[PDB]
Amino acid sequence: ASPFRLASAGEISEVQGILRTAGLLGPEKRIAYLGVLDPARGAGSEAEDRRFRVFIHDVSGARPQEVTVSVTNGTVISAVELDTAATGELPVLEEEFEVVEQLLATDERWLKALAARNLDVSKVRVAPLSAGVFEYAEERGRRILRGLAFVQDFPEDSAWAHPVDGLVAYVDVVSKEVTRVIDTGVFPVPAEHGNYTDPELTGPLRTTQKPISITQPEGPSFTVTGGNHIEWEKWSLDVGFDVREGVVLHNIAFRDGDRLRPIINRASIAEMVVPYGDPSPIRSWQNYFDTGEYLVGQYANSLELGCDCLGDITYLSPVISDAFGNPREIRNGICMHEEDWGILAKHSDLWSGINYTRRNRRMVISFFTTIGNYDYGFYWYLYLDGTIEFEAKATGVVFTSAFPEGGSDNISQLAPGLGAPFHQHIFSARLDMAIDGFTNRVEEEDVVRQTMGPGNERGNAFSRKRTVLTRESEAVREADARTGRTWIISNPESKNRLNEPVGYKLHAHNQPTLLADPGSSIARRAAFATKDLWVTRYADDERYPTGDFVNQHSGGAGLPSYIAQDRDIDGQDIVVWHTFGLTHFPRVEDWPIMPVDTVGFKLRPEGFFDRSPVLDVPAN
Amino acid sequence: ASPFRLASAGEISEVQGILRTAGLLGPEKRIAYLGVLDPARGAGSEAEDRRFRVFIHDVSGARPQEVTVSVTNGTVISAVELDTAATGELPVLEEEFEVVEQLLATDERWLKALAARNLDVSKVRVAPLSAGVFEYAEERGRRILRGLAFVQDFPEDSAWAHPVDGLVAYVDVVSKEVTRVIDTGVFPVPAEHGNYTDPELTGPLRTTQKPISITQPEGPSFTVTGGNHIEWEKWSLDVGFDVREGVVLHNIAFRDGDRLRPIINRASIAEMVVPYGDPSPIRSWQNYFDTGEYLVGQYANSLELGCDCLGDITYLSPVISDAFGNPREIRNGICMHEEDWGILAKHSDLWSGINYTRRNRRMVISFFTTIGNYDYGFYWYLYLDGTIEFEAKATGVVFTSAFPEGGSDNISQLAPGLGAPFHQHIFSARLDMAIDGFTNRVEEEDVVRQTMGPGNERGNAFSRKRTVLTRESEAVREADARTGRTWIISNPESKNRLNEPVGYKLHAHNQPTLLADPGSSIARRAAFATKDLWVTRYADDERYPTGDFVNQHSGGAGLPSYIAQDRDIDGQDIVVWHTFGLTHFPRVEDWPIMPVDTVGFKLRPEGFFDRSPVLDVPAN
Ligand SMILES: [Cu+2]
Ligand SMILES: [Cu+2]
Ligand code: NA
Repeated sequence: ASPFRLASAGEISEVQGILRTAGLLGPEKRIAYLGVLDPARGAGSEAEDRRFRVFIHDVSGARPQEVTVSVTNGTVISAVELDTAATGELPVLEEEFEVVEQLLATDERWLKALAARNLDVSKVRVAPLSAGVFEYAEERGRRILRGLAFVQDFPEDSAWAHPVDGLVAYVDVVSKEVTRVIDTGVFPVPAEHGNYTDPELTGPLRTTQKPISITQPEGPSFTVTGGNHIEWEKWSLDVGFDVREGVVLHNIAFRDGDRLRPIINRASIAEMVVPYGDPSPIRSWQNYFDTGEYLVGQYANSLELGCDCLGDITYLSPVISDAFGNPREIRNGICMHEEDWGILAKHSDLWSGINYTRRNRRMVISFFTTIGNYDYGFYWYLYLDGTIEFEAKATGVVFTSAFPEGGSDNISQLAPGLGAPFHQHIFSARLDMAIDGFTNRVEEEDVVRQTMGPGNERGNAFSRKRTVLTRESEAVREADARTGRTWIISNPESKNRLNEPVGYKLHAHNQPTLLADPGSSIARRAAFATKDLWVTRYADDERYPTGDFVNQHSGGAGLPSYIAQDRDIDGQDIVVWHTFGLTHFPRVEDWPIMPVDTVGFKLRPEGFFDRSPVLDVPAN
Repeated sequence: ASPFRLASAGEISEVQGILRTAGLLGPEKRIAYLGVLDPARGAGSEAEDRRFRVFIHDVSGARPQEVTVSVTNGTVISAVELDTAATGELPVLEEEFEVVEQLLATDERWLKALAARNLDVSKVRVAPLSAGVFEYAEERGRRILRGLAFVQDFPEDSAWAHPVDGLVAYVDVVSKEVTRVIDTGVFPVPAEHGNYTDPELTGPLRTTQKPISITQPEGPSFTVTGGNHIEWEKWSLDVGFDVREGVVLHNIAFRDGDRLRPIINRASIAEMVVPYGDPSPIRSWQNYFDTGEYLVGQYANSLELGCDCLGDITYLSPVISDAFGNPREIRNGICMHEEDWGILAKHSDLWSGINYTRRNRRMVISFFTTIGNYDYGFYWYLYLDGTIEFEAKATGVVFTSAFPEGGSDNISQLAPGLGAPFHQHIFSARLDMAIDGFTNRVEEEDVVRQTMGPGNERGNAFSRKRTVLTRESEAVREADARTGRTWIISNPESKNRLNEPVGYKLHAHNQPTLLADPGSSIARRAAFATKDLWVTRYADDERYPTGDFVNQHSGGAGLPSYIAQDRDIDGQDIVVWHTFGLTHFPRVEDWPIMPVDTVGFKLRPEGFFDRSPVLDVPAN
């Protein structure tokens, strides 16, 4: 019944049938993206119209189309032809990955480059990577992938251990032609294997780890109704899934007495970019927009009980479309469970004689995706005390290169002759805020130091200052760890019992933002990543910080063009966009497979409640 | 056997007997501090000499003494008379705390102040707080406590809800004299109760929480030998306990194949200061040095199974001295357990077809202390991948005041008429480093941005730079979150297989440091707290960043005096001192009892190993 329910296999089948009968899904067509549209703004929305947005690619070279269909009425609502030289190319298709290696294997220039290195072409894997926009005028309007080569010594070998440096190729995946093959010189192919399951490398496995058993003998404390509606320890929310963004949280609300109080209307990771900082022409174009270009939801892992998710686990199995419109289930793609989280509150009072201890816990909603060599876990946490937290976990295998003789200022050495270029992993969280309703505002809070003098004779005083962000042109903010800078989202029309606006405080990790030169292509295409915080006025079509079609878009789409409207955000329906990321100088310990590193952010109540909201937690 | 074993009840009894026999522990003497001395630098050394350091107070006014005793040989090694007006007073005795409320209850100035407020003296509790050093000349060379008053309506009432603002008294606890009573005016005593176990405030307790069962059917994976030596998943260490510092970690080392490789010789929280930022004369002197003035180990809680520590727990019960030299056991004062810690490493490889997942775990060593209204948990974590982490958890009841009718820039309102002054909680971690041995150096590492141009034509390159700190005068460093600043401790004489020096990287949280004006009393006494990182050359007597005698001591001791020696620290026996803290602007949700907030730091290997150290972790 809920408009926020996960797409079903039947809905996707009906979308396929509607497109085919409309003539929009012939044999040269591919679905590059399909997803359900959220309901438009309207608190009296009663008639359910479930609609899907579809991007349709054409493998024969015709212009692609953006289509909106209504599965409820069985109709096409609109179909627009796209001019990709203007507004960007469609996301990369899974079937285009294989094309790159196959086309190169018959190209005379590629084979000559391999022959000079004495590499058997049957052992050379090609990583198919997004192209970006650089100096090559012939690429405008064409779907290009760029290929970098790795040697696989045998079928189970880790090819990442054996990069073929000094060589790159560009491929038109529609006309199926190799546009350029660039050979800048011969580098030795690193010879050590990186096979982390080979006993010769691992040594004898440890026998010292004893089991940890985590069970819930009465079942979990949360309930799941309607397929994806969660109720847990006064929290209420809907868990969505979109093939582009992955797990999306809707309608995050907290039951305060007899009142269901909204907090966040929609929470998602709306983009993530991985820019590389190696100036070699072999790699200086390399920037992954994992969300915008590749679609992180379509590569979600099936998560195995006891290994990926430990404890009393409830799974969701989202359904997505394949390239032809057939439904495909991601079995066990989302894990949900509660976890003990240590002490919540504790005090032993001398005067009253009362000793008080309570334990904390958190609800975990997670999924894991694999894009080539990297694997990312996305974790949303709800805590008893009203805190909301997001954490990204980065693991997998680092992207490699040769390590040049003489060293490098932009590449780490991991093994003899094996390098790992410096890079970042930068995320954008899109938080469509709804603190006690939709009339919200953002304040920047800095610590204020005070000078010793009159009214501060001992020089001990300090204070804080809050600055209201009233218009989009002033709502592009930077972190300042030194002044303890945070941002508060409040509702100026909803007061707590002390007559103060209710609010939530955003605590950032204050990691470095995008390091590339401001005049670079990546800085223009990933402009969101240059600043820590953006606030926009809500609009239906402003979904991603990089725009709708990120692949080979020349730049400026998304947040810089939204902000340019300079709209009122002082007590309005607003969206907070938080940039946060990891700067990765690879270390020897990251090889041959990388231990998890993490980054994230959290939101804590700030006068949202009239007192601590966990006074009714029992002792157990 | 082990020179790092915990003090035994027998050793403490023997110290008492030795001091008695020497004429140093008659009826008028009190032990203010007693602790074991670490072995001096030198392998083997004096076969076994257990030495104890004792601070002896005299309740008749005679000068106190510092005494060193050898329990092994039954001898006093040295005894020196202290000039406390010069070098500082001894730590506060537990028995002096009770004196303050009793003396004030018979002082006619105090009674007049309470009668003016219509308060019954039998219901007024006095918080006895350390005095610091301010403008009062009569306090030099005397042991002073200052008292702030709270009303307790009935014996089980939380007095913190009812501060009596506008009133403070100073007490000489040796001569039993009230020196000053300062009354700046009547404030209403806030009337709402703060009794977090009263059903009228909590409402009905939740029935929704289902049990989480954490068990270890085969027992834990660590072994405890010699009372306090831990071996766990390649880690080796000794867990010490000192009445001033609390839990101290010794000889942290990692078994890498056939070699036991040192990492940290001694790790402790060597000071903690809590400065208040309210310029009211009633509170502008308020600064707690919980470690140096109060001794946090003395107030460690007994931790109860299932509430404080959950899972398969191994306890230590350290022994301390009371004020007469009798041994006192802190039953179950230290918890030790291992915890699941999610995914360690994960990759699903398209080309090889191998899917790989491993789980992480950590070893936890913790204790909890209660000082008046505040309770602090101290947590040390060891991870499978070589990471070492410290976390402090702050909870308890916030210190209160009246909330002035015209508002305040330095106090938060928590309830009608009830305020909570702004303050910080700042920690100093002392890390006596031993990365692969004692020849170490510290490098500061910053991200380096590069401009677009020749050799960086696409403007994507970025780099890093390392600066060796070669002498103490240049080793006082500040955080810079914007440039991703970290510090690496390396050993230039011990290289990994790539011929790079082995190292560990310190990751700070980059929270604000001390906010007080640099000319204030607290900035001089807590000078360590004004900078994020200090490095000194190791010396036996440089134990605490504030010096040996913090109570009522002006500046002149501690870290600024140590670094003035400008010693060589480039490949030497060095000590890292890291400042980190929380800046607390109390929120309504912190009342009537505060949910845990946290701060800490971590150290991760940086080319210490020749590849990932967790390749031999099994799948289970
Ligand atoms: Cu990385
Ligand atoms: Cu606090
Ligand atoms: Na050292």
